[PDB]
Amino acid sequence: EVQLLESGGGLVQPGGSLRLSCAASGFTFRGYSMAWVRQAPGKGLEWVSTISPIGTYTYYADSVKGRFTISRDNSKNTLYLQMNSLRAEDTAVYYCAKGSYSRGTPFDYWGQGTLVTVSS
Amino acid sequence: EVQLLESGGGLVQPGGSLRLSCAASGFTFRGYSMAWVRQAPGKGLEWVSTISPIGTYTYYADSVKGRFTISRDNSKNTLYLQMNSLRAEDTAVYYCAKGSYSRGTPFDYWGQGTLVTVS
Amino acid sequence: QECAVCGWALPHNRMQALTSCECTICPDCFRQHFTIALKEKHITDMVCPACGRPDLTDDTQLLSYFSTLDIQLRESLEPDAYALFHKKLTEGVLMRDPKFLWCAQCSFGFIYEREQLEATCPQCHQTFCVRCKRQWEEQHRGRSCEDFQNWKRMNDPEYQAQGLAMYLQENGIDCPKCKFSYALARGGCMHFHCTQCRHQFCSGCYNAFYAKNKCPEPNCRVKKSLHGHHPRDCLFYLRDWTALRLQKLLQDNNVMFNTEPPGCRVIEQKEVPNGLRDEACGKETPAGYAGLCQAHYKEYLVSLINAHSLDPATLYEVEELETATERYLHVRPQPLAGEDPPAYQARLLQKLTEEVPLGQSIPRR
Ligand SMILES: */C(=C\C(=O)OCC(=O)NC)CNC(=O)c1cc2c([nH]c1=O)CCCC2
Ligand SMILES: [Cl-]
Ligand SMILES: [Cl-]
Ligand SMILES: [Zn+2]
Ligand SMILES: [Zn+2]
Ligand SMILES: [Zn+2]
Ligand SMILES: [Zn+2]
Ligand SMILES: [Zn+2]
Ligand SMILES: [Zn+2]
Ligand SMILES: [Zn+2]
Ligand SMILES: [Zn+2]
Repeated sequence: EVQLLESGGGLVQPGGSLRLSCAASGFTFRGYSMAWVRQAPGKGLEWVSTISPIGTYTYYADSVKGRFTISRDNSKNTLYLQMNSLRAEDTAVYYCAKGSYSRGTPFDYWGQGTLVTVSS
Repeated sequence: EVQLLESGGGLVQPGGSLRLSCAASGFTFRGYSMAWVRQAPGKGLEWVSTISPIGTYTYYADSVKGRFTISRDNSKNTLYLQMNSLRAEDTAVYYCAKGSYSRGTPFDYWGQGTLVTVS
Repeated sequence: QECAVCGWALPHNRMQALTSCECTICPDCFRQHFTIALKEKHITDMVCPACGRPDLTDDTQLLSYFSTLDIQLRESLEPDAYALFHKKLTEGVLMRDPKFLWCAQCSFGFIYEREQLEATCPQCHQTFCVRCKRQWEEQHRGRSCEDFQNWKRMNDPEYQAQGLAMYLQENGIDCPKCKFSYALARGGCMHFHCTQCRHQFCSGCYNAFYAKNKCPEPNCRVKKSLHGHHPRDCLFYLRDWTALRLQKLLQDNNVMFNTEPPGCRVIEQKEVPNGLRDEACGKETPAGYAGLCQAHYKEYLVSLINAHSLDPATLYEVEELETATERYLHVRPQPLAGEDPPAYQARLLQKLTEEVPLGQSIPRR
């Protein structure tokens, strides 16, 4: 069954950098897109970024374009999120998510979540 | 900024009735399609229904069409899901979702969810 | 009537109608045939098992066929079988991942490998621009997405009915220490509190609202009080001007301003039990104030003043210039020998504008 484990969260100073990783298991990694979503205080889930099965296409929410880089290493079943120029509004739980092609479900599973806080 | 607050979930017997609400703020509600999705215990996320920006068109998953009715009130920035004749497979966390015009996803925001149990 | 492969007599809605050749295939013969093609054959062998109508030795229709066949392959195949179909399509046809599009209108996802900039969703059959994903119309032809997006937002009646309230809401308030942008009007209250970092600052000039005995400004006479320091062109001061004098500064520099619409519909964020409720201003909208209340109409005039960096000191009388000299230069002015009132005025004005700049952090435009 699908298993996802995020890693890398922590306390970040404003404008600092952070790199999240996500180890995946329980499905053929290279067969699906992967996505990052995040939960800000008091909210639900905000889509952050999506990467295509072999990294051809990378997509980003407007508020993170030019600051975040999504990437994947299919030989290790691992997803990465490189986060630069972090601001207070980037404070959130960051979730790894297994993509899907089904209608209305860009992802069908998401992981435990790693917490990132940006000091003020 | 964007926020979606679900309410209306709870315990209900089979064949019962339940109406969920999703209060929206932080964006021009009338200019986006909205949706309901759900995650049954231990299962993967499942799409339930989508409604057009002004409500002209509705779409439904096969297992719920005719039993569930999606609707919206742009005057109140609220999205509704009228669930009739509940079954045991309907127990799940239900999420409202905002339609997205960004490349790479059909939705860009989900609520924190509301739990539904059908005993 | 019956399946074209095995003959099994099923109703039409119990089989799979291949959208290309119009053949009715049972769900089992459909699945087994296409997977064994993935298993031990090649992807050019993914033609209807009964007919053979898709010509796979032909790069004319190859991509539009796999785009439509992908839909029925997803619904009928297993997860591992559907993965080989994307792997082989990537490694044998495209040399890359396929372009997957999400219909914003009905949430359906599909492969779109055509050259056109508009795409028809196979589910809801509506067409949308591939880049901006908005609904496609003839106006978008030959126009950039921004041009199109600005054109629709400009002529949507609900947006236009809001009037100047949208311009006030759109000019954001950015917290100078945490960088969160709130996008609210100011009204008459300058003292802003930020929810994320608790910073207290003036929304007109972004200067700090210092707590008791915290202000470090020299010669400050209210150090034991909560207070901020504002430049002379900050709304904190210009809100005390009449609308007439604010308009005179705009007229002296040929800056246009509305006085009729192009209570007060400006949206404010009132705090309710657990949450913020967007309650409209709703105060009196006098004639000549462009449909806004007085405080919001003055805010609109000042942001025009600030956007153009107009100096209110150009209209100061002598006593105003003297106040400004003590406030910002910390010296009590005094006339010199031979000066008449205009000469005294001209000297104080020149020294003030040379030594004290306009608002250095005021949001302009
Ligand atoms: C002063 C607000 C005030 O005095 O309320 C009554 C009024 O406007 N006139 C009678 C200025 N402060 C704000 O407008 C303000 C608004 C927000 C936040 N912080 C503020 O200081 C944080 C949450 C977003 C709204
Ligand atoms: Cl919006
Ligand atoms: Cl898309
Ligand atoms: Zn058959
Ligand atoms: Zn055929
Ligand atoms: Zn569609
Ligand atoms: Zn466009
Ligand atoms: Zn702040
Ligand atoms: Zn100020
Ligand atoms: Zn002071
Ligand atoms: Zn007002």
